[PDB]
Order: sequence, then structure tokens, then C-alpha cells
Amino acid sequence: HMAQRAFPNPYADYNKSLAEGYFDAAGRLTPEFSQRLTNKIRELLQQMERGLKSADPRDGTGYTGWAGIAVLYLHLYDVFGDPAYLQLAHGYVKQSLNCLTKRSITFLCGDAGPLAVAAVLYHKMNNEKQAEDCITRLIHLNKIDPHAPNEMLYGRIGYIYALLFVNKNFGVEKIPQSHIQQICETILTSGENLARKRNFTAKSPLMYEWYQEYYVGAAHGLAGIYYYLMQPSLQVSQGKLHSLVKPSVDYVCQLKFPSGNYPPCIGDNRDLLVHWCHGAPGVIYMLIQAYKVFREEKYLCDAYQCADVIWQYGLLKKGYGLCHGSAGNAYAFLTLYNLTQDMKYLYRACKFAEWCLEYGEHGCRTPDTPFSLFEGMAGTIYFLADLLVPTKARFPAFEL
Ligand SMILES: N[C@@H](CCC(=O)N[C@@H](CS)C(=O)NCC(=O)O)C(=O)O
Ligand SMILES: [Zn+2]
Repeated sequence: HMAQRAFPNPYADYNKSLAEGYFDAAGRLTPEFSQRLTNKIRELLQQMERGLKSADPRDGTGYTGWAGIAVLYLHLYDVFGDPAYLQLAHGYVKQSLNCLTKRSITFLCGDAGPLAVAAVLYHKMNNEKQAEDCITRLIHLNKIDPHAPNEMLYGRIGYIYALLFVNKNFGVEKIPQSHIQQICETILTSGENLARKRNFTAKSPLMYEWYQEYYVGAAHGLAGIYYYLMQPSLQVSQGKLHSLVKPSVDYVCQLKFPSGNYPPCIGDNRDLLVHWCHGAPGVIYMLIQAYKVFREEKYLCDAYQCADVIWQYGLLKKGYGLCHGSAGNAYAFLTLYNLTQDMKYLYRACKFAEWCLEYGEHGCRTPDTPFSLFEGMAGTIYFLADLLVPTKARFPAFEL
């Protein structure tokens, strides 16, 4: 059913000859291809700026609203060094800070996005008072909540991301490790408890759910949570890594469809969605991190299969977005490239970029938020700009 959701891939797979137009033998993009990316970035930014005039004033979130546009501009400032991008970021930060709803804790869908992004923006503009005030508020956002989910968009790991985002950008431990540690403990305890209650323990020592479903993928599910639990920056003990996390990862691996794709939820039979939010483009991060941490070939094998699924069925009719679109899917190639150093995957990313350079010429659906970071144009632009230096590229608001 995957074929129904994708355009046929018109591109030939990697060879040295075809790759030479995109990058040199060291994987550095050609000046020509770099400039083509740059030209499209500039073109799309104009469209995005105009389109955002019609966006909902109330939505300040990273996923669909103002803080996500600020994320893009902070990134463009880092990539290009144009002070105008930092100024644009400031404007969007200011909008986002007028939109706090006090309903959610996450970087993507909650108040942590505006606060963390503002902290970084103010820091980059040498505004210590405002930066520090934002950090204080971010730290305070963490309330005791036994019913809070564990996943990326609305749960504990999404709050953790905001903390990591501040620390990374300040280059110092602004938020004490102990804050992250306490949340990590809660996540692990929650997982063990649910697995015990449902008698998953034997096959999976941890289990998580969101809206009463066992989601598998990056956005709402197991792959996102385990990706985080395996991250050195969360400092999960070797004991818990091996006794709890690894067998839980292995359980997810065993859910793989024959195609190499993954079900949205445990028990789902229809092999349909090839998205970051649901399916191989999101699960790949868990597999790659598991390979890095455990060094078992099976994880790398599965990652290759993800890349092949995405190469065949990853050019989505949904559009060019990050959450569920061609640009988000292209990041899967970059993560595998950055692990393997295999230029085949850099090439695949470049070809997906080629597709995005024909933005709007394919008959894709218009997203609900056509200009947002996760549904719309801002995310596509983010990807194009990130591709300029492939080794540093990271799926935004998610990848560490
Ligand atoms: N609001 C989205 C459309 C909804 C959507 O695609 N949702 C994702 C999850 S975030 C999905 O996988 N939907 C199920 C499907 O495609 O069947 C947009 O405008 O891009
Ligand atoms: Zn999605």
C-alpha cells in the first residue's frame, strides 16, 4: 500500500559518475550544487515570509507555529552568518513568547519551544537578562505529573530535548544534568511499570503508550523514546542500558514488516506510512543509535533496509515536510551516511534535495500549515540549508 502514498522515484541509484555533480571524493558538496541549494533557499524564504502573514497568530509552537520559524532562522544564521537571519529569528521569538498556553511541556508542541529558542536567541544577541529569564521559566515548566506521556510531541523526552537544546547552544551546562537525570528516572520507571502491568516484561522490559495506543515510531512512540534513552547525554547506566533498554529495542526490531517498514502501532497490519512520525524514516534513528551503542550488526542491517524502503517509497504525495514528507525522509539518508561514511546515502539525500528543488511541481497536497517547520516550507528550507554541510546535518527538534 506504500506505493499508493508515494511518487515513483525517477532517479538512478548511486554511482561515482552520477555523484560527481553533487559532491567530491571527500563528500564535500560542489560549489555549483551548493549554490543551487542556496538559490532555492532564498526563493522559498520569500514565499515563506509572505505565507506566514496569514498564519494563526495564536500558535507559537515549534511544530506548527512561530518558535519553529525562529528555529529555522537560528539555523540559517549559523549556516550563512547573515545578521538579518538572527533579526528575523528575534521577531518570531517575540511572537512565540506571546503565545504560551501553559498546556504542554515540549519543545515541539509546548511552552518549552518558545522558552528554549528564546533563551538561545537572546544569548546570541548578548542579552543576558532575557536569556537567563527564559532559562528560569524553562526549568520551572517541569511539574510533577504521573499522567504525563513519555513521547516526543507531548511527553517527557520532548521536554528533555528543550533542555539539551539550551545546553548545546550555550556550550555549557546551563541546565544541571540532575534535572535531566530525574526525568530519565521517571521515564524508565514508567516503562518498567507498564511492561509489568501488561506482562510485556519477558519480551520487552519497557513499554510506553500515548492516547491508549502502543505507538512504535519517532513522534509518539517507542523508537523515539529508546533513541533518547540510548543517548550519552541522558546518561542512562550501563546496567539499565543492557537490562532494560536493549531488549526493549530488540522488541521493536521484531515488529518490522517484510518490506523493512514499521507499523504505526503494535498490532497494525497495514504497511502504509513512510514518515518520520510513523514508519522507517523515524525508526531508523533508534536502529542507528542502537548500532552505535551495542555494535550489533543486526541494527545496521535493519538501518540499511530502512534506507531502501525510503529510497523506493519516500517521495510522498503528502508533500516536502519534515514530519511526513520528502525532506524529513531525506534526513534518514543523512543519518545513515554520517554513521557509515557510505557516499551512496549522501547521494540519496542529494537526489531528494533535487526533488525538493522542484517544490510545488508534483501535485503534492497543500499542508494544513503550509509554511511551518514540521508540516510545511520552513522544514523543507531547513533541510536544504542543513545539506550544505552534510556531516553536521541533524533532523531538527529531534536528532542529537
Ligand atoms: N496535518 C497534516 C496532515 C495529517 C497527517 O499527515 N498526519 C500524520 C501524523 S503527524 C499521519 O501519519 N497521518 C496518517 C495518514 O497519513 O494516514 C498536514 O497538514 O501535513
Ligand atoms: Zn507526521
